[PDB]
Amino acid sequence: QLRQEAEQLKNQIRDARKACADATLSQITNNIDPVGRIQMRTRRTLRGHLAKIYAMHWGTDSRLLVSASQDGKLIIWDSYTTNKVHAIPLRSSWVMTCAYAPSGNYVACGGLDNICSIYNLKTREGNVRVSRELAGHTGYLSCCRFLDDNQIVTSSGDTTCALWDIETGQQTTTFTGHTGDVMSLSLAPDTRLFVSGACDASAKLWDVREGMCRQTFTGHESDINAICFFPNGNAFATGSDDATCRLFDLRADQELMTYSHDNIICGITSVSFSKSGRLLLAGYDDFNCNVWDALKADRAGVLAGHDNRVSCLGVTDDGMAVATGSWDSFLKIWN
Amino acid sequence: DVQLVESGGGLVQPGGSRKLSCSASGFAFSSFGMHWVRQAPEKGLEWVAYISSGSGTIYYADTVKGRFTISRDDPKNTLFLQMTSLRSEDTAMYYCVRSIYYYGSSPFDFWGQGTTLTVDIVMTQATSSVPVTPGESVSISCRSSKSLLHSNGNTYLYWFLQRPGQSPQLLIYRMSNLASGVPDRFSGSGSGTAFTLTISRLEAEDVGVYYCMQHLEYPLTFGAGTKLELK
Amino acid sequence: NTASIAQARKLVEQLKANIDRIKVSKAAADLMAYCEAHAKEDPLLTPVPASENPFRE
Amino acid sequence: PPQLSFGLYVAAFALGFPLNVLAIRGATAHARLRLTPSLVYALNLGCSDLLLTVSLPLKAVEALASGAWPLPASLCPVFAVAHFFPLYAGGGFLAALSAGRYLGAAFPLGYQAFRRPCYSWGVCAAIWALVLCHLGLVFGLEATSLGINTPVNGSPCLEAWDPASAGPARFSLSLLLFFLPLAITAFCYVGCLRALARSGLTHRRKLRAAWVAGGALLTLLLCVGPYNASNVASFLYPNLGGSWRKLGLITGAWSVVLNPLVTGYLG
Amino acid sequence: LSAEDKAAVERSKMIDRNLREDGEKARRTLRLLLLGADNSGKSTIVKQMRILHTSGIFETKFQVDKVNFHMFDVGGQRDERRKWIQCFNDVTAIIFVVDSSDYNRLQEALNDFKSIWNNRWLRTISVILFLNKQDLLAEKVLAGKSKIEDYFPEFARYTTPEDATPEPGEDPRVTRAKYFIRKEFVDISTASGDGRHICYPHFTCAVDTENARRIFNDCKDIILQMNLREYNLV
Ligand SMILES: Cc1cc(OCCCS(C)(=O)=O)cc(C)c1-c1cccc(COc2ccc3c(c2)OC[C@H]3CC(=O)O)c1
Repeated sequence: QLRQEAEQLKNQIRDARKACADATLSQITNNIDPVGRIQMRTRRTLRGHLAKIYAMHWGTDSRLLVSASQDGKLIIWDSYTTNKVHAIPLRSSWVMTCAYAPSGNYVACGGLDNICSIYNLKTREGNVRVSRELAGHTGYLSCCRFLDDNQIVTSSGDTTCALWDIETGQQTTTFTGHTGDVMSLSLAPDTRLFVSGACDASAKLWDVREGMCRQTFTGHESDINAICFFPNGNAFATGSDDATCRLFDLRADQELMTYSHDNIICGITSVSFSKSGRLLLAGYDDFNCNVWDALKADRAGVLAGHDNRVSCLGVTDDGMAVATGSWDSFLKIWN
Repeated sequence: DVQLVESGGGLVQPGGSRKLSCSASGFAFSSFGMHWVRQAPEKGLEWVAYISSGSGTIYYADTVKGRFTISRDDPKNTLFLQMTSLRSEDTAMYYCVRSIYYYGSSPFDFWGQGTTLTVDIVMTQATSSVPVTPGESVSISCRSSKSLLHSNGNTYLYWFLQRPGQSPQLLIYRMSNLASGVPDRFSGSGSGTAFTLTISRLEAEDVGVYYCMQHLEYPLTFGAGTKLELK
Repeated sequence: NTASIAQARKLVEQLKANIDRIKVSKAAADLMAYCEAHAKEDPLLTPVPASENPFRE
Repeated sequence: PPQLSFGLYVAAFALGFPLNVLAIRGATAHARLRLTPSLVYALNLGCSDLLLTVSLPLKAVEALASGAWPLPASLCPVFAVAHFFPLYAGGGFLAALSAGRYLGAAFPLGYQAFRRPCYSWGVCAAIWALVLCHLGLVFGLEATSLGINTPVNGSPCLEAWDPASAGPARFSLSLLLFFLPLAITAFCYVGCLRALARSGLTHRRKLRAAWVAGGALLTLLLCVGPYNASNVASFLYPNLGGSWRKLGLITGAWSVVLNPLVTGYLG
Repeated sequence: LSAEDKAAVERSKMIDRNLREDGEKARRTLRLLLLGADNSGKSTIVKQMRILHTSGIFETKFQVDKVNFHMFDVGGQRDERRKWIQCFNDVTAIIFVVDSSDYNRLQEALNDFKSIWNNRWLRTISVILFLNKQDLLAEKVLAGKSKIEDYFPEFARYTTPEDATPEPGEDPRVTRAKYFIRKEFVDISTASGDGRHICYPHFTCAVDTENARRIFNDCKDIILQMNLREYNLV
């Protein structure tokens, strides 16, 4: 009767969660004055990519940017002057993710080759060479993030994630429990826990130390494409293909707000917060990004100017700008 | 693996011609700018010529402008210096200097062995020679006619250490950071036109001349040099 | 099958985050307190004059 | 009769003016992305036809005056370039457009690899320069106030030019600016029909593509063609009356309502 | 701009020049995508097979009349494919391969073709359809051991159109079965699309070597369609 008690446990989850909540965040935040209309102006347009872009990542110094594209090149941009610090050719032109190390020393990439390539930017030779080629996944990689410049976290299309040690090159830890493809990651600000969304409308909160799924959140109805912690680390926002974002609290273990509107029908490709977490920026398939109030769930602004599908979005650490990269091979910086 | 070997020096006559060759191995020579730097036997370092990456911008010193020619050869990784109408002031040691320029580069990290050939902004060091005691902290300073701080929050000052019978290295670049391989006991500071470099605890390998360079392509002038004598 | 046993054990362990379940009102209050505590720092809400804007044209 | 000419000119203006603005609107809307060379040519056709349309009121007033020139002579010369420059250049433009279609039909891979909007802009500027020089130089080399010839005991506008000077001068530009583009248009059109005959989506779509591509030839033959035929007949047979030539002006001016909904198709 | 900034700008310009060179070189070639099922013979469509860029996905290169062709096959993925398929939305065409010899899996192939045809990302991508193992189908229909109508009842009530395409004058039942399968596939294809993308059915064997010619001709036709639609001629 293992199956029967499985749905019994899932049923009591409903009772426990209902007993946990008495009201909604809308009533609590109704007293807050609206943020108002926000108009974001484009400052720089980083051009040079000759193919559609899937991923980007800002630097810790809030100036350097890394972009990946189907052209087969990783491009490092000095966002202040729109220069090109580095152009790294790739072994495989199919890449779906990229990462910039917190120390600014290494750059990760991967895609439809089941291998995560790590490049050392700072070398005595003066060029960029493949420092490592982590292999062992049996599916396409969807995202990868540097933990502390010596270990990395990836998620693949074989419905699992992994924590690799760069020096050894082997999977130090393996995280399993997802039914469908894992498509997003988000490291906690303290780099102790991380959430990951899968193609089952399911997000999972994992502990990186013990390597086990601490919590599971549901509530969407389609594939999950993006995820991002709240700046304080006690909550996270999730984007899915059903044209809606959802805010989850780790401790409350429930829905908090649902960001959706009748006008939008297209899926969501990227989700990011602001420095203080007040603004939620989400890239859509409607060729433009939307900016919602986190505590009000209303469309506070629209970022338009892209003439193709928006595929990557990133807010800098300083919070002074947000960079968006779409399938037109153009990175636009807004502030 | 990084090696730069110079050749072509020797005895010449005034009004003659000479060719200097710089062979570089171990790194991507086609992506590094190169410099030819002169050092008189009893005076100190002096900039001569600069060739950019991809054989683009070319810069010559005022003294050797119109007489010295600098050329690059990527397929064989070689730097050529043609010299015509040599004079009595051209006798000195010539060094091949590596360089690379991007946001966070170190454009004077490597220096060649150099060869001996025999026939603006004024950058003044505070002293010329000071005695030091091993184990304690010493300080050096130098000033410039014009403030090196730029509109983009960058001050272009470089510090070089030349031990006797050894090619000078790069210690501190732009005042921003210590070059790779340099022990974290050297410290750079200052502002405007006046800058200082401090050593917390010397050793036996810190004996040598200390030069400070401002970075403007046309002048590219060095400092006088304040050698430290062990005592 | 062992998959069902593992799934049931995972659910049992997930129940035995019941203590971590705080009141939803308290969590929302903490989120608010953070938002109005750090609302001054971020430049996205309040536009910053171009004198100290690194992305000035 | 002056009444007929005035009525047809005012009708041509009243139909072309709303058509051209919608054509420009649609052309810009489609040109908001990817700057297709077809759109590059479409904007030029729209602008040239619009300049003709804004030129029609002056010629209509002139026809009402029945040969007189009520407008002050200072604006007479600028009127000519405002009415005759796009009349010939458009005839060239279609050829280039048709040429593009040929390149898109017989050499698909090469054209796709070698297509770039700046090349279309360059050839577009080249045809501007060619037509401007070839007509402006002959305006001043042969043609008192310039551009106005006055009959004896009669009111004074380019229609009182003596046949001896105006014959070869008009024929030289008529042959180069119309017959030469017409030959290219015909050759590219037959090449396009052959290429469509090689393969296509469906027979109905093959016929639709053939009809759409035929707009260039239809415009170059139906309206501008009679005007240039009158021009060359004047040079060959100077004794011919001016009624045929002037009716050629009506036939050519009908282009602004003829081509925008056929050659343009973006309206 | 100081000296170092000018040098950095020069480095960026050189990087840009290399990028444009690489981009035009890549634009010179032409790309394709291979789809199919197990034991469908999709690995022998082109008689020469290249191990270039051996990874979780197979990559092959060939050339016809001095134009290149990149063909990408996937075998390392799982059953689900709708996630990574969005990567192959700018390919010139999609080569679909169907084993027509067997009849149990024809419905599965038809469902897969329906899914690919109506995919949200492959709306404007044309499909070149290959019906592999035609000789095996001929042998199966000649033997008569496996009745065709056992799976498709509508085959019995279906008559062959008056199109005498087969020059060799093969057995009429072979032609009827081939035309029935092709009719099914083109009915699945034509039901949607409105002319944005069309299918090019073909018949191939395990011994046929004239497969590169068909792919080249279909790619030429597709590029012609793109050029014509660009000029607003469709
Ligand atoms: C060349 C020039 C000079 C010019 O000087 C302004 C006055 C300076 S001042 C007081 O010192 O004299 C002003 C203008 C407008 C022009 C000009 C510029 C461009 C085209 C054309 C006309 O071009 C045609 C118009 C019709 C015809 C032309 C040329 O030849 C044929 C015949 C009719 C036909 O087409 O059959 C004038």
